Amino acid sequence: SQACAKGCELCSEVNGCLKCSPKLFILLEQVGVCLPSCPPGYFDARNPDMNKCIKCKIEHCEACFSHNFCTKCKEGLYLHKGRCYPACPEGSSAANGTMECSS
Amino acid sequence: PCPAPCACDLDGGADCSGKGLVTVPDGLSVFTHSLDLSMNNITKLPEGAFKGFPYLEELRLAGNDLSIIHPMALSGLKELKVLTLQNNQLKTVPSESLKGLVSLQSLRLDANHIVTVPEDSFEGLVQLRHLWLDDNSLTEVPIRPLSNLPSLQALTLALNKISHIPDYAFSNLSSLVVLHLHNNKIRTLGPHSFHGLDNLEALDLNYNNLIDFPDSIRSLPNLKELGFHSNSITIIPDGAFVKNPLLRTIHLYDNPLSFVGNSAFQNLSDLHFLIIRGASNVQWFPNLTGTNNLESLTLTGTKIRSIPIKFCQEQKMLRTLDLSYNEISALVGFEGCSSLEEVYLQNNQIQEVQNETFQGLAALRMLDLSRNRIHTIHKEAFVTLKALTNLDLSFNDLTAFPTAGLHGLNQLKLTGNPNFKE
Repeated sequence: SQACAKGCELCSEVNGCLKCSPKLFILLEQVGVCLPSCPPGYFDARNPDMNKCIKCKIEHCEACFSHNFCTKCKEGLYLHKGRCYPACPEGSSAANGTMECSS
Repeated sequence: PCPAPCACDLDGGADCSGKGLVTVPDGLSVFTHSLDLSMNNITKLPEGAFKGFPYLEELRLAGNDLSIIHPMALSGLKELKVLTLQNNQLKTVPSESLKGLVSLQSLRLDANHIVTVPEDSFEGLVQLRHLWLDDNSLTEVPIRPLSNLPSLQALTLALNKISHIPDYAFSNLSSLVVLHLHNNKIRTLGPHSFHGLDNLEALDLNYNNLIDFPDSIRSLPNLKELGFHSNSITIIPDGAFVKNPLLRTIHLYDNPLSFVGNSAFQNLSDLHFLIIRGASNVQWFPNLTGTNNLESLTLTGTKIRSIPIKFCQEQKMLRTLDLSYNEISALVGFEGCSSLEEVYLQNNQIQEVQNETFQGLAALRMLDLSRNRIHTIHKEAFVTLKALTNLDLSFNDLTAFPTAGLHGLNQLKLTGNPNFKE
């Protein structure tokens, strides 16, 4: 288009922003946005071509590192490795003062 | 409470970002934690700018153009939980700036242009958990500075220039779970390279330059998610995974496969998703005997002309099957695969469908027979699939297309029949 300035390399009101200025990620669903560090519960992913940032398959996760690894669990639950459980499995005992699972 | 530019919010958290500033904010909220300083023009960081802020948990320095950081600029504030430095001009690991943070659980160094990684790096950071180095200039796995991180369960080395991983390179990371090596120059891997990670469930070798199958994974007992793709591997050997019975995911696609080991996919039992594509020279459908549970299977681009008569005896778990783009000249009972939903047979040599071929598939939805040699469809059973919705018969030898049990098809592709052509 013409004179679309803001934050992204090629922006058209026809279906939102595309091809973000490096190095930033795109968002989706109205329709498409460009920013750093995709919000919860997305995880930031990077490729050479596409900076597409995705949603984790890990249940109730605020911040993901990957498909199946979660860095910050949701307020209710305990984090053991990459996966989030309501009850710290034993397995290993729970910690306290913060929700984490320590072995 | 609220310094002017910054958007003071919630309880602890503060947001100064976007936009936008140089140096730090005027107002020091001394009881504040979780500062977002990202998305600004900040040239350098002066020492003590973070001394004025104690109790701090998470700090976002991302989005800045930052050439250099003062070694004491972080003041050694002991409460910092996570630090995001990504998308900055840092030409090296600020190992001196990072000393004295014992509370750091997560580091983002990615999107920097970083070449040199000092041997004293990541010292004291033993509470560290998840580490980002990607879209850097790295030409070598930073071994020694990586060995100060006993508690690290997430590491990413991807989008770099790393061409070779020496043996014992990961030796001292005992807690590691996920390792991303993807998008490198990687050609050779030391036989012992993955020695030391007994906790790794996830290995990503995709988009590399590999020649031979990475037997280095023989040292991975807990391995579950595995890929190496868009490599040059020509061969999958016998007992390739024998040390890895916990694999539930394997993406080997886009590899110039030639021979595949009979004993290679046998007895897996945990395997769920298996993706093979672009193996042009493989003539025989792999022996999966022992592997009875698969949700999703893909064989594409092969010369395989046939399918095991017994294949669907043991496959009762299977939702999604893609055999597209092979040499398959005939068919076989798909009953027993009843869990089936998406079936892709397009671009094969199949000339026939039979009453009992699809007999008893309650779950079948997408069915792809396009681009085949099909002429007749024996005793016309699609009747048994109530779920069938998308059906593609396009481009076959058909003069007539049997209709029964086609209720509720949303899409039907009839084109190119019969063709003839010829």
